[PDB]
Amino acid sequence: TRKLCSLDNGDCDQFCHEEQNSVVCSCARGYTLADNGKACIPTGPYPCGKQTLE
Amino acid sequence: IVGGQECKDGECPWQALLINEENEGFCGGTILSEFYILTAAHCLYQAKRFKVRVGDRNTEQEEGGEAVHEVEVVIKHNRFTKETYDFDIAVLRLKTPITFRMNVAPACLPERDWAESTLMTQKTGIVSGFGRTHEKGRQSTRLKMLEVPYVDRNSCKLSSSFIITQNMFCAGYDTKQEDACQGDSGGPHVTRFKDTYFVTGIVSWGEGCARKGKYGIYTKVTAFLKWIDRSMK
Ligand SMILES: [Ca+2]
Ligand SMILES: [Ca+2]
Repeated sequence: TRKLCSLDNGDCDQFCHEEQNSVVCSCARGYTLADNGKACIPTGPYPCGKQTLE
Repeated sequence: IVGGQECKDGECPWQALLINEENEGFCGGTILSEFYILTAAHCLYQAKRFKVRVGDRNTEQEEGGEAVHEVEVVIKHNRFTKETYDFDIAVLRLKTPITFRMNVAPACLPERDWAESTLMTQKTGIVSGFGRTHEKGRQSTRLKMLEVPYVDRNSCKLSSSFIITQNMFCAGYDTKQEDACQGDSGGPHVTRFKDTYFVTGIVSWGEGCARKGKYGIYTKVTAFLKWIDRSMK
């Protein structure tokens, strides 16, 4: 019975954690968690993990 | 890389190339930040002294956008063993910082548990390199990428003449003629998630290149995240 981080990464853009019995999302270095607390927004250009092209 | 496709403009920006005194590529690497390149420990025996090239796609010409950097510090894992290939991982601190731009940018480091639960359970990752184009061939002048399925741990110990440690993982194809190869070593294995690429492995070894019933063996990056962190300070 797929829950929290196990269900579609818990809606997180990047790292998900089941903390208590709810999903806590977080982001690699060079990103900040958006206001919704799920999306990861780059704080600079040349964030990690992106092809230099879009 | 054997098979695979060219990295097109902007697609493999985390690739570094280690180059020897003759300015010839002998091993690959992954950009982690403006100062630090990840590679295989076994690559540091393939030349007396070396530099790091980034932003290169075609080693024959000079696109512009390419930069050599000199290494300031080599951190080789304390346990590396030439003989088992276990702990095949090293970090290089550059004397001067990498200037990110088109074709030059870091791959992200994942968190351990998330990486192992989500990234390594995807179907495929992407490995990339200037390495040889067949077992008996010459090194590639174009930078190449190849999508490689994760291989089940068991199968892959079953396939292997040598021990597969918990620091290693298998990826590639049983019979399809696609694989990393000599020269690709130390290079990136990255796994895409939504639209972000995370480092997951380091091209370490294989028995030949693209042999039937054999896979590519990668260093398991998730086993060394804390160590990579320490190394980077
Ligand atoms: Ca070039
Ligand atoms: Ca094979």
